[PDB]
Amino acid sequence: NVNHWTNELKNCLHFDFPVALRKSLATVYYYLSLVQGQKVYRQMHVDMFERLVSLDDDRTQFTELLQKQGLLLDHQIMLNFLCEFLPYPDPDYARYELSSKEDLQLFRLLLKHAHNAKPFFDKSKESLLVDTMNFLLSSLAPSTMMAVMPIVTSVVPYHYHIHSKIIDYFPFCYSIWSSVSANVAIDTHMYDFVGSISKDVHNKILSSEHEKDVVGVEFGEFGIFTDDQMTFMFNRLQGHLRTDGQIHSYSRTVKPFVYAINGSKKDRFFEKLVSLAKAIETFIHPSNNGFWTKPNAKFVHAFIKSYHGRVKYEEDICARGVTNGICLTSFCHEEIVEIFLNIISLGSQNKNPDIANYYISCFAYLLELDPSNAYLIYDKILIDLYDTLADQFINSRHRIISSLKQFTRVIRFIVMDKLYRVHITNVLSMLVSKLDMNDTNLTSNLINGIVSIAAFIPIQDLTGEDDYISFESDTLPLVQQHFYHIKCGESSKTFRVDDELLNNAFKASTTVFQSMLKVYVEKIFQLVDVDLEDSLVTKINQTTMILQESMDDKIFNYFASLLNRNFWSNDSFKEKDPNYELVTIPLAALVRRNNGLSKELVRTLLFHIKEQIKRGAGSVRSTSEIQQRDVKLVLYLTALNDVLRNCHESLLEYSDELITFMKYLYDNVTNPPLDVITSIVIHSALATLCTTEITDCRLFPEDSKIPEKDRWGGLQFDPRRFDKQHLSFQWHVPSSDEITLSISILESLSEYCINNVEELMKAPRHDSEYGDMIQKYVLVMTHTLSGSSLLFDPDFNKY
Amino acid sequence: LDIYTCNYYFGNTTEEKLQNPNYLNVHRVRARIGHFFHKLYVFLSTNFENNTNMFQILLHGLKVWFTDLGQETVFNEDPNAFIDVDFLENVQSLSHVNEPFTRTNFAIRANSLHQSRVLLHSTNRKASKLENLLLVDIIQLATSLYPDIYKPAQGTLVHCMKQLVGSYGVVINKIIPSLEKAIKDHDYMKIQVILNVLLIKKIHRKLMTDYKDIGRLIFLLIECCRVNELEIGMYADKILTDIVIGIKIPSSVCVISDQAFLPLAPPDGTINLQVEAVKLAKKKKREYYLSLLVDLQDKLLDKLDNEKDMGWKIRMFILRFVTQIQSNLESKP
Amino acid sequence: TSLLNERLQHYTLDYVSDRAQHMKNIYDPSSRWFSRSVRPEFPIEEFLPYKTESHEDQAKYLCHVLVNLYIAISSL
Amino acid sequence: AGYDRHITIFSPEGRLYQVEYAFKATNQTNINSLAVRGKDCTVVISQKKVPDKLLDPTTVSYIFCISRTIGMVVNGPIPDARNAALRAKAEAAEFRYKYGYDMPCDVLAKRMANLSQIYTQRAYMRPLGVILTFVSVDEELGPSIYKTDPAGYYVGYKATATGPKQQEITTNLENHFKKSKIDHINEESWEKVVEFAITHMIDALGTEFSKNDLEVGVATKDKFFTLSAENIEERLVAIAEQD
Repeated sequence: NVNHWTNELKNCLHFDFPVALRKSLATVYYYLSLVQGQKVYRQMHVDMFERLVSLDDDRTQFTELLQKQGLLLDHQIMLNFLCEFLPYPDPDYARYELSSKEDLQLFRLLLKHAHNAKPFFDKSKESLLVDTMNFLLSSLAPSTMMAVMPIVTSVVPYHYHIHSKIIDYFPFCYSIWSSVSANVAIDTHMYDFVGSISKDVHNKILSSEHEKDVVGVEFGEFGIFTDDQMTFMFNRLQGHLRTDGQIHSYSRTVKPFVYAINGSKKDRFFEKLVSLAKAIETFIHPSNNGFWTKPNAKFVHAFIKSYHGRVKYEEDICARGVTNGICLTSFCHEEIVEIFLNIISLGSQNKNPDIANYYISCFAYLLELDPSNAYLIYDKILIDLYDTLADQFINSRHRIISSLKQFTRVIRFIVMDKLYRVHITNVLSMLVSKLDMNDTNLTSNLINGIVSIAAFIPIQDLTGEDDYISFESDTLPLVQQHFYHIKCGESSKTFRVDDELLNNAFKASTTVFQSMLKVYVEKIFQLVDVDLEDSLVTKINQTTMILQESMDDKIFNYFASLLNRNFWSNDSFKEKDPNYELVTIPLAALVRRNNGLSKELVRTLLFHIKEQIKRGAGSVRSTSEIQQRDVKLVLYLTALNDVLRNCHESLLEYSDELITFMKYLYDNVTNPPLDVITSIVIHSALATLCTTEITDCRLFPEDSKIPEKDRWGGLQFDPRRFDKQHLSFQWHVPSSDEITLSISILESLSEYCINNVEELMKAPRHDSEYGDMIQKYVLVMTHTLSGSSLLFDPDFNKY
Repeated sequence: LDIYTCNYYFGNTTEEKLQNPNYLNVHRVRARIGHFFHKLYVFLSTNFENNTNMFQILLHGLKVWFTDLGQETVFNEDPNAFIDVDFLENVQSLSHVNEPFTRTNFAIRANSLHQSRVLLHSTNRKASKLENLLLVDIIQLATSLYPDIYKPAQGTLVHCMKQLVGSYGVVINKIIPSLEKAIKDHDYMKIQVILNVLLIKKIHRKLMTDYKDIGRLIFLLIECCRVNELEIGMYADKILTDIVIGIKIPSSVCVISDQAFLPLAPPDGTINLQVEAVKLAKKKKREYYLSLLVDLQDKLLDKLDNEKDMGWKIRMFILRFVTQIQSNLESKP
Repeated sequence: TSLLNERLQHYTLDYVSDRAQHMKNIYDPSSRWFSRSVRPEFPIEEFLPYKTESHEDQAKYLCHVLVNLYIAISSL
Repeated sequence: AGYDRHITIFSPEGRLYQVEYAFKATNQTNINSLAVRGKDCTVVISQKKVPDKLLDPTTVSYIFCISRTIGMVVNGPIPDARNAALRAKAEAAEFRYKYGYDMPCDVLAKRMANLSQIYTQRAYMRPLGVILTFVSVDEELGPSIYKTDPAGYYVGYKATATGPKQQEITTNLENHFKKSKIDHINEESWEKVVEFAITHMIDALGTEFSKNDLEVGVATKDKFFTLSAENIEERLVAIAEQD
């Protein structure tokens, strides 16, 4: 059977194999995809091909290596199929008609497959280019428009010869284009073409083989485009954003403009781009929504993806010696920010939050270019943010939520510039305290900030005991001076500070971590009692677990005795139906990091659970609801589940005290909604012994695995971020000792259940506190089978 | 043999495991739990037929015992105490930038790779005598009359055909016989249930491939086109109509550039006679199927020409001989 | 028998029995077993706390796949 | 749009968002109350919290006298408590006039719960953030304790508690009627039933009370009255000289 193997193959790409065998495999799937005559799972075969020819399988490009390794595929087979979609005379036989999904959907696939196998059409059959156009062209007429154009864009190879190049065929595209008015049914193909072709010429010019038979394609002012060709596409794109809204996926529609820039002859182009930003200016304004606000947004993003796209492909090549003056200069990155800054700032305030997240996400792309301008953006974003935390926007909702998104999509970058980074302790301990219990939304957007700051920062006291320290005296005074400066029109380039004072501010800024976590934990227990739900309950647990991993033992060992402390002495689990998750799980993540903390935490959950049972908890029967006199017992039981699951080998110490407590928990305590809970204890302890998992996630290891203490932006940009001595993960591997207790239990609970149930087979049909008990033992049995699931072998029955 | 490898503790298929006391210890225990679940099922269907809460808890104890073998798939995804790989990726990854990750992320990413290497291990197997006994039970339950029971059992028998081999065969050769029964035992709500079964994604799909049994079945769904009393017959028509839209057969020599299989042609001499042998069996397997449909074609035209008047589901036939006396890839007009 | 070993030779899967030089070979363009042009900056399988299967074993399997896939596609 | 969170209509899961929130308001005062039955009395203890030294304790009361016979204690913002008390003080005067007998505890409750229900079903009016605990020694049923809530619900309790540490107090009482296995407190004089109600609250709250931290209401047959500053100190003095 074909389809099966075609899959086990997919499974095999996960390790490696010889390019000489890809030559083979690719050839199989190119010709396989194009079968006719039976039921075929094409989507699969076109996908094998597309993954076998991947152009970025971990920085490796397999289309290059397959070209170089002698792969050549027949174009007549592909074009011959894509042409059955033409008007076959005698209607009685025409098989394919666009319009009707089932058909258009095949066509869209062949076309995709061709695009994939375009580079393996014989560069050497000189008359393959000309022959193929001279055929499609004669086929072009109003009734074919729809099927011909797309073909061209995905079945004709970008060749370039001495006499007949592919850009030879441009003057004909700007004959159709420029004759109909903006029509997405047409344009989309023109942009796809002159763009994936302009991308080509650029790619080819750099590093590799600057040829393909002709470097006889000159770049200049406007990419491969005439003066009038460029001029036209500009007024057409303006037409789209201001008048006729005719574009789809814009990634494609932007290419031509990006790949027509010439680092040494921009000027004349930037002149054209500026006037296109000044036209478009008003239509982005937050109170001019219309049919256009989508196109302008989906474009200003598609364009700044597809520019940063190019840049990070060239900077990968000037890591190969080859500058090329076609390349994008430090001064393009500058004039790009000049252009799209008011534009991006207006869009981000827009009334639609989706149409805003487009303009807001552009800040991250611009900052990666590390332009000289970088300050202009950090300047806005930080004022907008500090204003918001000073309630200066309280009348306007959007500005508050907006300028918290601006700041989040840019936190990681601020942790770097040695000036801004100072603010980051303040801005965090401010977000934490401003976590609202009434505004579900503001809180989701604050956690966003709080978790991002934690994901790229080590919660660490970085003071060498330097006496001047303190947050005031040394950090606050500077932070206010920077802000005063920034607010009065001045920029941060004009801001002069002593490298001595600014490093006092930075180090003294790392003191507040302690006084701020006492305020985060407080805000968590307040949130245990809110009808926030799901999405946001989870995201909050990520922030509590990320905050933990970015913590040195000094601070963490504090955080621990602060969860421990507040978990017991709290007045915070009243309201009906609580989010226990928000507090039990953050405990488990303490025990992951420090198994030693378990020996005593568990024995306290048990002499507090036995306490609640003994005083009538779970005495009163009910399906459907958890009785509120139980809520306490349920806390301690969820904690015991969540915290055993992460106990691991430290559970070997108090093995016998557990099992005998578990048997106690099932002798006493019957109640269908509590039994779905108590029966999980057995799982969270079998899974923890034999499940093979990670254990260490710290931002920086051991407390000491010194990269030094210039260790902020989490090495996220340093190339040492991944040499093996940094990534020294811990891992729990099940030892012969653990598997052995693992099994002791399996048989001891397995028996306990089967006995107590083989007993109740002296049937009381009434009781109903009987069907409660049989359900109990069958749940304990069940969760005894899971977690303990890693010890079983599918194959055992063969042997 | 083994290409997945996940630190199975008892050694990766070395049968370093077979010579391990700790490993016969373990499965001898899952056997008892299996034989005990049957002990309890027979004890309930006998003493407690009119209970839903009991049978649900047992049907989950089987969704587990049948699946949580190599892996852990129920409970698989509950927020637990590990940071989520998908979350962290959003926070840290810029695009057009190779893995700009902090140490924290690299660590879940790796844990996430181990955990996926575990789930890779195909748990698909041969039915274990006792495993066949419990799959027969899970059917008498998806064949039960209480929606509060038959609906989880059906969902539970689907997670069980993902896990057993040609288990669809076991299921049909139990359905049809006990549907033919529930018809000559009259208006049963057991007919209403059996029809609900036949509409399950995984079954309704394997139906258009069962050439043997779809003979007998269409004639049963027809007898069923009489609301002797219920929503039946409305369901029997949706089902017989769903059927006309599947099935067919492909004779036609895959118009293949013979270069679709050559590049992978082994040196092996004529140890590729095998290929021209398969070509021949997958060619009379086919020709038998093609004949089964013609047999069904003519055996219906019988019930249409000879049955003085059946009424307006006179329609199934016509809606079908048509996608047949005009298919090609054979079809003798 | 060794019928296996001559199929590997045609599928260019007869790997150097020693990992040391195989993992050098796999990234060497002028080698017989060129497989990738770029070394993963984050080679995930090494960070696993156990031994992965033999790179030889990977080959023994990918072969049973290729051979059976060949049969499958040529029978129809 | 997402405006089933602002008025008394149905969320997609049959929930009344505005009522659930209304409940959350009853704690906003941070006073706890409990009520008990005697052989022939009824007692309500509430906390009195006077933070501002500028206040006049005598004017600070969450215990309202609704009729000769009927007492009410509210957990909730003062403004809403009075809106309810005034309406009850008048539904019960009207009841006496129209129908000729004093208004009975459980009927007043059904009538305020019915009211509390309309709020729960009409767009334009909001429920009140109060939980009204009604007590009396009704001439037919004996000692009565009936509680209504913003939801429109009412039911009659052996004893009850309401507010922030509600469940700590509630679970103390439950464990003392599991133990005397009855529906009341077998003591004759109300004084000992007041002492008991203060005792089992000190026990449950883990703090002592002074004559200034408590408000006591009491219902005997033919009267409902409240204890003065001193009438309580006497009750406290007696607790302390046996415990």
